[PDB]
Amino acid sequence: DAVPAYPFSLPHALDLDPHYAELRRDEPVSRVRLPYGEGTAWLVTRMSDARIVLGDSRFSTAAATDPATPRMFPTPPEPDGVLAQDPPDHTRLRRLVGKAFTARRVEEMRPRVRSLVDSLLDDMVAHGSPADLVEFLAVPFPVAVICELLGVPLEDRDLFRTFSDAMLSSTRLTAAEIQRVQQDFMVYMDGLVAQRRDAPTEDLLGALALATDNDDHLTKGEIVNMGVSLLIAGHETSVNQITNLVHLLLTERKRYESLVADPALVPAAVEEMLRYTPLVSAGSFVRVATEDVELSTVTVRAGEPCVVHFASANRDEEVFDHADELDFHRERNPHIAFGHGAHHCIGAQLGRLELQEALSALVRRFPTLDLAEPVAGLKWKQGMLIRGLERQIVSW
Ligand code: HEM
Ligand SMILES: C[C@@H]1[C@@H](O)[C@@H](C)C[C@H](C)C(=O)[C@H](C)[C@@H](O)[C@@H](C)[C@@H](C)OC(=O)[C@H](C)[C@H]1O
Ligand SMILES: C[C@@H]1O[C@@H](O)[C@H](O)[C@H](O)[C@H]1O
Ligand code: NA
Repeated sequence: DAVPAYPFSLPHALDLDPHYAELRRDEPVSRVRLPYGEGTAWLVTRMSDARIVLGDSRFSTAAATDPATPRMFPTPPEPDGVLAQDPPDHTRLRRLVGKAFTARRVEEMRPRVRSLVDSLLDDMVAHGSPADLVEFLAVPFPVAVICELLGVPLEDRDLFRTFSDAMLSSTRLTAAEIQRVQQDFMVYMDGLVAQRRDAPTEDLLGALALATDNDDHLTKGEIVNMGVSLLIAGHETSVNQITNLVHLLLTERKRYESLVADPALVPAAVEEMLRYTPLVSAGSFVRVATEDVELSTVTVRAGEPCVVHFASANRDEEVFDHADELDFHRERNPHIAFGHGAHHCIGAQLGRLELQEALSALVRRFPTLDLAEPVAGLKWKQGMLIRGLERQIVSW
């Protein structure tokens, strides 16, 4: 056809396809064909344009549920998904659980979360060096935190992890395989929610069960799906981002030594690595203009779809200086690693807390930590909408 395939290439590690800098400079809004649905989408590569697609009510995610709309992933979007809701319906859906995820409430978790880290790092010191940081820290830490927050049984880890990996599929699985898991995950979350019917609990699944027996704006579908979205995101983002930040730290070891030297740098370093790291391997959930909307180089017509690349917006040279370098001493870091606008990540403060406390703990107690398996052999996850390591053997 006329228009280039997107994604532009099979990803390697955390590397960014070089065409994104080319486009930011010469063609910052460009037509692409996504791997699923029909027609073309505008790919948005710059920060200013990304804030408009993500930030403006003239862009609808609900409109992108149509099986014909371009998308990054095999199945048409679940219409009951938060991501697929427009305000004000979306605002009402987010209030269901927003209370738990305000920065004040998430800060209240820091002591429990720091305990959970320390304990898991004891178990890793017991085993002895070398060990797999995935098995010992990256998987168990976020999984325990989201299980205790939602009230999901921790022994269900293998079950919900298998479900979440399938649903984060890009090319790994087929539409039918994914569609099947969506059905099972919904029927599973439905069951946990129903156990609260004559046994309410002090946790988020508890709040979802109350909204089911008493609410009128929100369907049972929308409420349970919120449980699915929180359990997937709540472990998958963090499990992958711990390995991504540890990868970035140990492959240029001075990064790691610079936090060993000043542990109090860890928060700014987390923000900078959030900027730098393509957690979302390519593209985004799609937005469809409901009216003509002016971007930097082009006016998108009502009914035309747009996709953002978050990591490309976060490499924008008009916003960050030496944008292609990791710098923990940056004075200004207005990244959209957590998106922007109405769908801005609800868990952003939990993700921040988990990355701070994982890395602070490692940097303090394990000043000798190195990668103890070769770079060339690193097992990057393939065929998923997000990036991370299956294993990260380390020594201290
Ligand atoms: C480093 C950790 C994380 C990163 C980098 C991340 C990134 C993102 C981004 C970029 C979005 C916006 C997608 C868009 O509008 O197209 C998002 C949305 C979301 N994230 Fe996060 N996330 C992280 C952690 C978490 C955590 C811990 C949770 C839940 C506990 C979570 C739950 C969600 C949910 C439910 C949405 C959809 C929100 C909505 O549509 O209103 N995320 N995340
Ligand atoms: C399965 C996820 C869903 O759980 C969301 C809420 C979790 C995460 C944290 C997201 O919101 C995530 C950033 C997604 O928007 C993208 C990876 C997108 C391309 O993938 C998606 O849109 C996929 C298909 C979503 O449905
Ligand atoms: C189609 C898309 O992909 C599946 O992983 C997830 O079930 C997500 O919830 C859905 O909207
Ligand atoms: Na989409």
